[PDB]
Amino acid sequence: AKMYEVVRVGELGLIGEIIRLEGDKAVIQVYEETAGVRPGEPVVGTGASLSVELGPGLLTSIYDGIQRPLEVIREKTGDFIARGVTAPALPRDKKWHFIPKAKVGDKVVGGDIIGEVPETSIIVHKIMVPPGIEGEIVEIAEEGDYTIEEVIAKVKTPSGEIKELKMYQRWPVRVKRPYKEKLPPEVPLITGQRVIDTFFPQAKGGTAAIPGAFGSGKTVTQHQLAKWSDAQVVIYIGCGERGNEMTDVLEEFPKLKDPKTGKPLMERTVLIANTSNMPVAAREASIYTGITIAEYFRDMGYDVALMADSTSRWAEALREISGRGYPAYLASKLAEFYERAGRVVTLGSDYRVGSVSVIGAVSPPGGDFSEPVVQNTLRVVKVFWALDADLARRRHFPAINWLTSYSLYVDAVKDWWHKNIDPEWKAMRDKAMALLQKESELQEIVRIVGPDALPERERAILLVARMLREDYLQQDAFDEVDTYCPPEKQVTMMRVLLNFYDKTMEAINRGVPLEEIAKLPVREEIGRMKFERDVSKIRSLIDKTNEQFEELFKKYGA
Repeated sequence: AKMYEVVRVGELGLIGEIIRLEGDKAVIQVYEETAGVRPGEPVVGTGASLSVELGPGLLTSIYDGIQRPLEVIREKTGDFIARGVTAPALPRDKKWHFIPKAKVGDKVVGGDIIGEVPETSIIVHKIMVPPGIEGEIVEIAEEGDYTIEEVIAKVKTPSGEIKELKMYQRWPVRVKRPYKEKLPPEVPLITGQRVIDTFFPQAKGGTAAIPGAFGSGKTVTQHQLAKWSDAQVVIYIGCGERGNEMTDVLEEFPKLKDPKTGKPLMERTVLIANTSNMPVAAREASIYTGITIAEYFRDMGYDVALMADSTSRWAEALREISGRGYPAYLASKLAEFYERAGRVVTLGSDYRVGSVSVIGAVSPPGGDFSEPVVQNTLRVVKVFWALDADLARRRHFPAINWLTSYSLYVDAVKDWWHKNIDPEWKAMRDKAMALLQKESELQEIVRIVGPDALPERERAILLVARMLREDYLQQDAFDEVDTYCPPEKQVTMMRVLLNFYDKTMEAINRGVPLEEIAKLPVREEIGRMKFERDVSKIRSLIDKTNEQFEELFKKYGA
């Protein structure tokens, strides 16, 4: 009997005589397991690999799990149903402006950039020698307009073999794109969101997760990350977790502006879509397709952000087996996916660095986690931003719980902050975090015994922790200034707050009543500094704080 592990649509897991797992569209099957063409049930093998096309055409595109383009059908009750159609990944009709960057006689290796194509108004697409090709450029195209199938260069290998190069290349999605070296985490992916960059930093090339649960301001946070992180290119996977998602992706996504250029965000984005309507095999393949495309852009020397929010549609690619699916293996590959994240010295003759940072949504079963998509080789994820519904209901925005979130990149990125931005960055965050932890402990004790017997010193810690939460952790994504917080602004707002802490504890020491400090006028300016775009005006709050505390030391014995 045929196990019909999929409905006859767009891909299936084929298990052969002696070799397990391959895939097709019609009945002709591209294969991971090498095979000997013509097993049981009329199945004929092919060239080989499940692969993607990489060249001009990727940007602004929407694909399914195996890089076949759109085709949509109209309304319903979800109202936009989409499916992957057998057509070409990169348009064969369009003319691209090719600019040569190499010349006849140049020696080249894989990764070398031999030309450039302005693909969109945002991104210059770098044309690269495919991995494993090297030798002498014996022929190269003149500046001009060409379709993707046109040969733009010829390379003679050391054998004398002549290789024909196009503006695009193919790569098997299940094989990591090669590079020279994976560099240790070091440079932060700057999100411009205070709580993240300060307390739970992402490294360029790092791995982060958020809860996939709707609400808590997830789509706001995902939108903020996609548009503000200092990655040049975004690869987004999902689009199918709710009924209306595809609808919003077709109507609204072309409207979104890259705030850094004023141009459409789609002009540095590639979308991969996973839906209930699509074959279970394509959705399994989707993450590999996405990360291969991400790697391909890092190879050019770009920082890229691979963002996935498709847990339920991806996870429901769960399937029946009989024979042996695979116990200590179902999370071993998810590991190999996350393992493909990294900042690397890329292939090429020039020293060149690119990265893929991964931000993935994680949804166990519903609310509380157990074992589903949670805690196998968990330490594969180094950052967790714990979007928290309770915080959302208290209207604390970005609803990131600062007690259950973590980052293992704090020490990895501190040196970049110390030498480029502020020598005290790490000392200041640790100090602020200790205050938040103390506040939490105090709030729990108070819950029990009441707030009435609180000494001044503890009331002061509570006052300043509250200022940290309101003036620093809370950030307004909808505000034209506070939508992004530059690194220099982040450290300056922190110094203002921590200097206010220092002066508060000092004042209390010299017998200044806390009610006097709570009403210090500068406090309300500290409450609004996130809205101030001029960082020098924010810095001037340090002296203004100092001065006002002086007038307090005067109104008292000091």
